[PDB]
Parts: sequence; structure tokens; C-alpha cells
Amino acid sequence: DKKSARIRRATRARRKLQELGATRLVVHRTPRHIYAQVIAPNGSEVLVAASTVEKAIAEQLKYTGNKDAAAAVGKAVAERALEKGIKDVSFDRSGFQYHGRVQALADAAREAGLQF
Amino acid sequence: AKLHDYYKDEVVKKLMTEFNYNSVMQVPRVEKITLNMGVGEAIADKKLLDNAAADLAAISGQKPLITKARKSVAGFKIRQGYPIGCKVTLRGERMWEFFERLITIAVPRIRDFRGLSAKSFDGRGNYSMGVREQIIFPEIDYDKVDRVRGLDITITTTAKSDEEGRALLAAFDFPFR
Amino acid sequence: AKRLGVKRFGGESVLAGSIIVRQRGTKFHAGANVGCGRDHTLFAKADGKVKFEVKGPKNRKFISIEAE
RNA sequence: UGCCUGGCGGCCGUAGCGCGGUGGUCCCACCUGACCCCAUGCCGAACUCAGAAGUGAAACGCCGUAGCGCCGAUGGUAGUGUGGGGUCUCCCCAUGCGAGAGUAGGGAACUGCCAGGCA
RNA sequence: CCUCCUAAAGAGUAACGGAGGAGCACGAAGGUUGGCUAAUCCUGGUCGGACAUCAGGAGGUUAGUGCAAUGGCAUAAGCCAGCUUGACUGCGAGCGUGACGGCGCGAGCAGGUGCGAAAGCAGGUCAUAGUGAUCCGGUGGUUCUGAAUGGAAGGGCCAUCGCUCAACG
RNA sequence: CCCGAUGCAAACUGCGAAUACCGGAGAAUGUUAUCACGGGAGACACACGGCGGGUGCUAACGUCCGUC
Repeated sequence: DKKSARIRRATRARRKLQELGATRLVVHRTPRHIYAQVIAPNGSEVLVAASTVEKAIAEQLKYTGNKDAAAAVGKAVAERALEKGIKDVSFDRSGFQYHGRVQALADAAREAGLQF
Repeated sequence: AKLHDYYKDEVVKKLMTEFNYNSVMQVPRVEKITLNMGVGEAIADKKLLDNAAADLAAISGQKPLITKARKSVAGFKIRQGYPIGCKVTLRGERMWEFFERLITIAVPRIRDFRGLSAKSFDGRGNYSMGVREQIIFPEIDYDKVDRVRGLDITITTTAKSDEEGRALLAAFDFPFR
Repeated sequence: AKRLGVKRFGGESVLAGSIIVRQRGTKFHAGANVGCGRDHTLFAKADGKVKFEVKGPKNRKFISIEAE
């Protein structure tokens, strides 16, 4: 199945990066919205996140998920992480392709102060 | 959308009246058509395979894709990974054009055309059959015929069972059995 | 002859870079601070206390060394 | 703080298979077009781009259903260490540890963080 | 030399035992990143009889994993593709193996590289047989040395080649 | 060729311990009975019996393995 294929593809990289026992960044791409989260080495807690689902980001966005929305989510997550001080967590692209808006959001995070 | 709009306008209403579905798109819909070729005698040389691939490319709007043998058997003298034929998958407007042109003109112009075999289904609601002597299509010019071959057209349908497949096939008026 | 089997067990002190278990196949997989050689000979990447766990949907067995 | 939907972990079939009901508040999914970001060893199949046009059909979510999978006591049984005996090929006695299978019982799982709607 | 039992739950463990397999090979059959997942059965059809490609379903690794075999592989260790040769240089704590020389694994360090946006991986092959210690000979490099001196011969060091000694520490 | 039932398999285990091996804590006793190095040894055709086994015709008062 599509979801099964995606999760099986993602879990390999997830475990590979978890072997280091380091913080990770996971971004889920949805046709409507975009989800972002930072996961501690424990794996059962959340530190920083920001998604277009909340109304706090849709004021300047005509559509839930697009280039502008992806950039805004990148800025929001970067600012929240910097104020919280995640200190250069790792990045995982939810077992997806780094070819679409994933690249845009990654570049936005990097230029916003992310060292991943 | 040469026929997609017309299909939605015409077939959907009649089928909904037939079954009285609660959703517009619950009607079974065609997804793709598999244009395989069961020559079974291309082992002699690659020239026949190349000719068949060229014929399929001319028939459709895109180049075909060759396929290899699943397994090696001794009775049929087949090795492993041997390319025996090629197939085409149509999704979008090319599939609609192919279906419209085959239903409109190709179906009537068949000698001793006893009709499509209704029982010849896949057991779940999809139909697959091979109309031999593909020369019927004008695209295969008579002067450009090398050997007699046969087609393998399979219609991909979302039918839950065979009844929905029968209903969808009849929606195209099913010339006769 | 070839020496196979397990030579370090649960609760057994092991120094850094010490072989834990030998195996022709992979009856165990690295957990935390555990490596994996070309011959599947498990070894510890740091000093600690050995331990065996059962994890995974398929009920696999892993060897993990808890930090001292 | 109560209900619904999503992501992140443990637990790894007490979480599974099947049947019925049910879902468009938000969210999610199907999907139109792709000449544009992008891709097909052909195919918009999969990834990606612009949406609510239409729907919850299908996947998936929740409740019930113990038909079906699993564990599983208690007892008993086989087995076995220790010392002895017999009719010593094998078995028994005192003591300790005690199977497999199966029975009662269970469950249609549970658990921690945040987010959106309903309150 | 290697695979399961014999070999009696650590390892090892006799016998003129049961079954046997090998002296290979790869400059891709390796590394990196990406995508994918089968044996088998039924239904329908042009050669098709029970077994050619295809469509669907059941099936969910019972195939494949180069070797005869064992234990593993779904995050696939299998398949396809973009690049490359980290199969690099000097090393290497510690551990295991054995009577022993010796042998295997090995995190990590310094220099420069390949892949990947990065995180990260790359010091050969899913692991377990493919080997030949020993002196002698062919080649090229190296003032290292040269029986008083300048050289020469000779010696020393570096890299490759001659093997059913199948009886093969 | 395949399926249901019925028995077995040292070269089958979806299950499986008593016992022996290793690791940690612990009251008690043992002339440190444990370990490293150095000097000096002897032996290098063992028998019988119990235990679980291979071979042997499960005939053996036959033979070969590990423990006592």
C-alpha cells in the first residue's frame, strides 16, 4: 500500500539515524498541509513543531500547503527552535523525496539558522 | 477530454438510475488498458519482436515497454529473464482516445464477430481478451504486414464483483454476446 | 575447529571493543553502543553492562550494553 | 478539562483474521489538469506542482460481534540431579527441579507529548 | 580445507561413519544514494495439451541470495538505476583463538579521496572452503652497504611472475 | 502431482528443564584449597565398573567416545 510503502521506506533511515541517539527533525508532506516536528533521542517527547493547520500561519497564505506555506512553516519552525535552542538537531525527510517542497523548507531552515 | 466529459454526462446518469447509488462516483470507472501481445513464437529471432514493438508504438501514442519471462521452464524451452513480448499502459487522454476509436470502428469490422465473451472475465470484475488479426485497424497498413499476430487488451475496472463489470460493459451498449 | 556460540552473557562486564558473540548468521542485532563486524561478530563500542532484549514486531533478539 | 482526527515511541498477535454499523465539524483520503518544479526501463504507475469542482465510493478512524488466531493458570503426566534397591536388557523407592499438549479464564487491547475541530 | 549429525544445550570431543562440496571468480558479482519486492495455485484467452507474455485474485518469502551444505537476509543481505573505485596511505585501543609461531575481529586517530543536499557510509565480496611457509630463477626501481682509496662485482630493501609436493602447519 | 487423518526421524523443531559452563550480590566454614614467575621433576601401551552414546547382527565376556 502507499502508506505502508512510505512508512517502510522511512523507518530504515529513522532507525539508522536513531542508532546515533541524537535529536532528529521529521517533516511530513500532505497535499493540504505540511507537518514538522523535532524528536529527542528518547523518541517519546516533542520539543518544537509548527504546521499550517494552526490558524497562526494561514493569515498570509491563500492555500494550506504550497511554496509560500512551506517557506512560512520553515521560518516558524526555525524561529521556534532557535528560541528554544535545539542546538543542531538531525534531519529526516520522512522517507520521502528531497526533490519537491522538502528542499525549499530545508533551505529555509538552513538559512534561518539550522546547522543540520 | 474528448469522451471523458461525454462519458460522465451520459453513462453516469443511466448507471445511477440502474443502481441508485448514493454517491456520483460509486459507478465503476475505467483506470487503464493493458495492451499486451501474446505472440508466443518470437523466440526464433529478435526481428519479429522489434516489428511487434514498432507496430504497438504506431498503434498507441507512446513507445511500448518490453517484458521478461517470469520463470524458466523446459516444456516450453524458456530460459530466465528472456524477453518474449511488450506491453503498453495508457492513462489519461490516450487511453480514452484508444477506447473510443476501438469501440466506434474496430469492433464492427470483425469477420464472424460472434461478440465479446461475457463470461471471459478475470473472476473479480475486469475483462481481458485478445482480438486476433490486428490488421483490422487502419493504422496497420495492409502493405506493411509481415506476419499474422494477435492482441491482448485488458480493461482495468474498479468493479467490486462481476455484476458491476457486466453493468459497466453494458453501459457501452455491449453490441452483443 | 571453529569456536562459535556466545562468550559474553547478560550482566557480564565487558571492556570497550570486546567481542560479545560469534555467529555464522545474525541471531542478534546491535542495540546501543554495539557494532557489527563483517563476520557478524558482535562487539561493544564502549564499556558497560551487557544485556539481552526481545524487541521488534517479529520478536527479534538484540544485544545492548548499558553505560556504566 | 470531556469527544472526534493526525504525527512521534513503548508494548509485538490479550495488538491478528472475518462480519455488521458508521465518518465529513476540523483534519485525512480519493481526484481534475500537468504544456509549468519534476518523472516514467511505456504509462502522472510512484514523486511533484495549482483545490475543494464532487464524494467518503476505496484506504483508514471508532463501537459491537469471541466465528477465527494467542496466551494461559491449577492439577496431572513424561523427564531429570542426588543416594539406595530389584527380577539391573529396564524399573522402583526418599528428596529437589518439574515437561509438551490440553482444560478454566482473558481480551475486538493498553500506554506518554503536542497539534486542529467539537465543548 | 569446508558444511549437519554422530558430539550426550557452554566450547571441544573417538571410529576404515553417515551425505558430500572446493583449489574458484569478479576491476563488478564492491561502495554510495534512490526506487522496487517473491515461490506456488485458480480463472480467460492465437497456437496453450496440465505447465509461454498478459488481467485479476489467493499467497506473503515455502523463490532469490553464484558455488555442496549450514545459520541468516523484509530496514532486505535480492532486483533496477545516477556516480565512483575507501579494494587508498600510516596507524589502531581492546577483544577472541589456540601449546605455539601465528591467525580473525576491531571502535577510534592523521592526510587525501568516492557517494549522498545534509545527517551519514565507504580500509572488498550475506559469513563459514578457493590455498602453497621454506630456498632458487626472470624483470624494473632504490649510493643502503662496498675487505686501505675512485669505481666495479657482490650483498641489502621495494613491486610482480615460475605449483594435483590431491600426500597439501 | 496434491489434500485430511495416522506413527517415526542422530543429519526437522511452530514448544522445552532438570543437570554442567560463565556473570553479579550474599550469611557461614575451608592451614590461600586461587592466580603469575622462576629451579627441579615423573609419565607419555592403563584396567575394571556406573552413567548417555557411536560402531557392532541392540548375540557378545566385542570395540570406540565424554563424566565419575
